[PDB]
Amino acid sequence: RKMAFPSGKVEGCMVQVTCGTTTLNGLWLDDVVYCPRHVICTSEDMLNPNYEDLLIRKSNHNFLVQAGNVQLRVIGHSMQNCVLKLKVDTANPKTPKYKFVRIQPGQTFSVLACYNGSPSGVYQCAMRPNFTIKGSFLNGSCGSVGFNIDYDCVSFCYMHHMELPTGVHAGTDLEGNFYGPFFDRQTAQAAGTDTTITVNVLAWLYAAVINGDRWFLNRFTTTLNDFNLVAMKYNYEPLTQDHVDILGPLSAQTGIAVLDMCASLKELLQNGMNGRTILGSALLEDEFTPFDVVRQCS
Amino acid sequence: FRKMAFPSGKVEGCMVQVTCGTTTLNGLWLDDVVYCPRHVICTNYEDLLIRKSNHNFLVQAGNVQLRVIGHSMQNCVLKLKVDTANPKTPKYKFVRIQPGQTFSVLACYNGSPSGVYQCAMRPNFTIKGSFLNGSCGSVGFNIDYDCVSFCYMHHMELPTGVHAGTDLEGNFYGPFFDRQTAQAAGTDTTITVNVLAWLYAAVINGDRWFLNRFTTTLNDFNLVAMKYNYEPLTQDHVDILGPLSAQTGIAVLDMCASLKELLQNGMNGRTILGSALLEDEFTPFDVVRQCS
Ligand SMILES: COc1cccc2[nH]c(C(=O)N[C@@H](CC(C)C)C(=O)N[C@@H](C[C@@H]3CCNC3=O)C(=O)COP(=O)(O)O)cc12
Ligand SMILES: COc1cccc2[nH]c(C(=O)N[C@@H](CC(C)C)C(=O)N[C@@H](C[C@@H]3CCNC3=O)C(=O)COP(=O)(O)O)cc12
Repeated sequence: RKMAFPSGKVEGCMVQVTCGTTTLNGLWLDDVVYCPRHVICTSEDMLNPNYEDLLIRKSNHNFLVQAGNVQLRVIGHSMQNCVLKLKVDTANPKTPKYKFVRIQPGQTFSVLACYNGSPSGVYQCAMRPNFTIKGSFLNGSCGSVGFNIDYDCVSFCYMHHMELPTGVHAGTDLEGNFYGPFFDRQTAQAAGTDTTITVNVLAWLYAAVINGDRWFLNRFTTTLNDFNLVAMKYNYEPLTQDHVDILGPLSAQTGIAVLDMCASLKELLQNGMNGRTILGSALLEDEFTPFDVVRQCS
Repeated sequence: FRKMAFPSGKVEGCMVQVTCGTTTLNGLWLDDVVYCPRHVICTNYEDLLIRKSNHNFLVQAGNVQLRVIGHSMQNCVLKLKVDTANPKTPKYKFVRIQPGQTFSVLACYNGSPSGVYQCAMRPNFTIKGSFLNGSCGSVGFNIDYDCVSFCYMHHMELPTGVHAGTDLEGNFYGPFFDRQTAQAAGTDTTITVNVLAWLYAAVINGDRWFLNRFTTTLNDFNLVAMKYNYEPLTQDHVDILGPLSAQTGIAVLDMCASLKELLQNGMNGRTILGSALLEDEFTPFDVVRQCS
């Protein structure tokens, strides 16, 4: 299954931020609230906002931060890239142990979809190689965050900003830097051509081997360079050393070398599946990470 | 449009670990009662329970131990009365869901929540979940205006890999029983009303390739549906699909003709919302709640 992390530690951090008639979601950690900076924007200055100039015309008392219907008094404000940081006079007592991290394409995370500071649902997302996610977001969702949880430490990696004309979604890390070549303005922007997440397909093949489905295992190997050149001819991502390293645990568990599995996938790309299934599916799955695979058997 | 689970925080605060002897599983702590699968007492259930004392039960809520001051059994569920009320108890109800309805599962191990995902109660009263050793006592639920409706407590994995469990009154969904015994489910069928709901979701999200100019009657559609092991579509289902048909301007029986064509022709390697298979685990409410 696509399995999200339990969302409770994040739910306790969700607030709403209103500037004018514009309300979006914010993230309340200790005595700072993080939210998309375009909350300060007006309907007439959003085609290309001068955020620096627009923020100079703003004061602490222009910002309405609410935990539910309880107002949190704002005592400071600053901008860091595309996020606004509102210092408030109350430390959130539900603040979990947390980190801010920037994830890489192929990595998965849970999204807590929120409207008016109230969580509405949770689901797993994979960052595509073109730095979009296939999410489920409506108006009012901006400021919803994505996260992973490791040993009760919440690593926030995504804050929601945009829906591209193709219906996929784009956002920033929690330091306000967009994933991919996008901008927080009211314009139609296009992602790069997407590719298949090779390291995740490999993890999926390891998962099939773990469960006894191993017809696709062959008697060949490859170099990583040779595989990377063939992979790109099939719209598959090239592998990095970090991808090879994160496949280590599954490689050891099955006893199938990473480069051996690469040679197995290489056959699958050049010969097709031939009406055979892998884990009961005609299509190769590329949104399970190596960690997701080990977790679903741990 | 994605499979979306309810936020799990209100349930996480209720999960505890229940231990009897060498057996441990998860329990649900609401006010001053912990609910868990009764086979936690096993190494004839009424005979085995009468032989247990309160002190045979260890209940851990995080790192604090709750003292069991009483115990009873309601069908396949054990009810352990504890000396502490759970301050995190949400407003809650116990409900028995209908086949074809969906819920969120909070998979837990050793009293610690691990993952959350959406399941449907299959027509054969199994669920297609993701549960491992130690997942017993994990619960399924829906949330409506901060009220948690608990509908499922997890008990077993069938040889086929699907899952079986009880409502919170301890009564199994399906013809299953809580013994260490291989059990087969009845023949499963596809939840027709949900497939139609999902095709409507695809149209609301700008996918229209499966639509056709044809229409069908309700009975003619049901003849083909039954031939393909789909559940019958009732007029109540047609009524429930009203909002989605109103939103999209596609009559329910028009969408039925689309589904009939899909069933007789196949998808021909094309895709709907990324799936090569017809999806039947979104209810009409699930589609409305998410698309709007
Ligand atoms: C002509 O221009 C366009 C053309 C074609 C495609 C386009 N797409 C966007 C866009 O995405 N614009 C951002 C705002 C900018 C400043 C980043 C936005 O609309 N974000 C939503 C979430 C979105 C809304 C629906 N589904 C989501 O994911 C917020 O949540 C904040 O807006 P709200 O105040 O809540 O309505 C503009 C645009
Ligand atoms: C001959 O026997 C069999 C043959 C063929 C298939 C079979 N299937 C089962 C079964 O499922 N048996 C229940 C216990 C009975 C008494 C209800 C069980 O094992 N439930 C798990 C969750 C399970 C564990 C793996 N995935 C899950 O969903 C608990 O959580 C409690 O067990 P644990 O103490 O946690 O290990 C027995 C059996």
